[PDB]
Amino acid sequence: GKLVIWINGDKGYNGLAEVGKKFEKDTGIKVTVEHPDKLEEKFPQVAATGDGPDIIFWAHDRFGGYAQSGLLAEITPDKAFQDKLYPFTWDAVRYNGKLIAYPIAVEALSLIYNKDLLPNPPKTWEEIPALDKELKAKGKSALMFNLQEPYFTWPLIAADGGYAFKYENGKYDIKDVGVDNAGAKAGLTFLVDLIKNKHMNADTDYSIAEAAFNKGETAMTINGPWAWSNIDTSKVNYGVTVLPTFKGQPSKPFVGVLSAGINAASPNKELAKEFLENYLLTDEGLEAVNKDKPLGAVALKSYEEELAKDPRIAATMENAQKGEIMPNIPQMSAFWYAVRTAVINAASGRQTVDEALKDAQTGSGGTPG
Amino acid sequence: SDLGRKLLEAARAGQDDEVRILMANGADVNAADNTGTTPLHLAAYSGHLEIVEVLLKHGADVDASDVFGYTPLHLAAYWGHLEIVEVLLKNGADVNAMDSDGMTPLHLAAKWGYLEIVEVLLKHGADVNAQDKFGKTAFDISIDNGNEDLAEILQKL
Repeated sequence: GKLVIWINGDKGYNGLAEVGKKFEKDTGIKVTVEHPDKLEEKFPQVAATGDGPDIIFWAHDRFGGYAQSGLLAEITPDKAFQDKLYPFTWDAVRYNGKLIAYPIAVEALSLIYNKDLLPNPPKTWEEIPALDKELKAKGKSALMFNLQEPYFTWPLIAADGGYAFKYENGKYDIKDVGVDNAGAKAGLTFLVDLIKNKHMNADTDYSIAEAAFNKGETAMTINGPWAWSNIDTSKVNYGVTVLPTFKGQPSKPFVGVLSAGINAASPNKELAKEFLENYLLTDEGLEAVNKDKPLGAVALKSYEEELAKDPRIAATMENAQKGEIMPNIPQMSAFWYAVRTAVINAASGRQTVDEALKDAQTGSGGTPG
Repeated sequence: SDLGRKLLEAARAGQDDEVRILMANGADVNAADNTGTTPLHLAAYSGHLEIVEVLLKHGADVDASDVFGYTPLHLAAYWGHLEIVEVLLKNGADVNAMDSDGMTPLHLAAKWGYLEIVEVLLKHGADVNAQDKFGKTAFDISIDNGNEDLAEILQKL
């Protein structure tokens, strides 16, 4: 009769702990909230039977591997509970058509812009070149974001058809990769052309983009809710909105879903289920943790509508809904390496778009075609 | 080297005086970085006429091409810097240089409907019939970008 919980140190574990406080005050179940570093890398080592936390909180992508080796219990929320969450969020916690965790929060990149420099941000990528020339004449830059990680450039590359692994009703076809198709090539070529024409620089990284935007040097950047606090400190008059479209199609950023999984070796699974569905996944539950540390957009429709009053959170949710859920399969690890290399080589002219993506396609475990 | 990067940066930022000091300290006018971008590319792109003149005077290669096949002239036409386009042409710039995709400076000026740059280019012998990788000419580029005006003019094929 004891529930142990593992959650990252950047989350609101104080608020979550406050949640287990009520559970313990209604059932007498001692709830413990810990946040050891490397917990995700440690869980599969400690949870491999013997003993580990009962409930682990982490981005859903890492849960695929856990389920692969049978480390997570299959949860079974009822049709009523399932309706309290946005449908797309259940798709992020599925492994082989089996629910393996509960959706908590949702994150995705958004377009961030300096309202003083740019009243109405561009609704399309195609408009950016013209916008940059207009701004360069006033000593300003149109757009500046981290071009070193495929996580940041994927939204554009995926827009016209690119995708990581094909997702079909609860499962991924691990051999059907979408980095080599006409859509991916169209997106990457548009990105390379921005570099080729000097609208962006291939060496721009996370720190450079961040500093440039917070110093009012660039009109826009692309980043997630984690960067918001620093922008508030810079006092830049900023807005957060939908990402621009490419060829009339929405940019598809990767969606990350903070989730809570149950240890398959946990002796008290009923308790864990009770805690999550009736104490945490509630308007008061989430609000308790959100107060200690903002969660961003939320999977629970109920609390999301309340949080969505903040236009930044509404943008986050709108971009996520148009995005691509990050595949939770083991293959993603090679995907990240392969694609990072392709964009960097394409951006510096070391490889052509075709060449670069052909290598990324096979490096990700897909077939050329 | 040391002065190499400095010169590129100064040329990009239009620091005319910094360029003066750097040249005096032995900086290579034809210093090219990772992507083959020379100080002349950066000054031609940023629109710094005085710096373009200085680099050319010191022997800057007027037709250096970067990894994408761009010469300083490509960047000057695309960015609408007419003065710099003229200076480059007078210093021997190849009016028909082609990038990796087969685009010439005329194609780039066409994308924006830069009439004056188009004229200076034609006068210097720009091949209006030149086709790029997508089998497109300057004319085809004008329609794709909706430059009806320039389009009607390039009608002299």
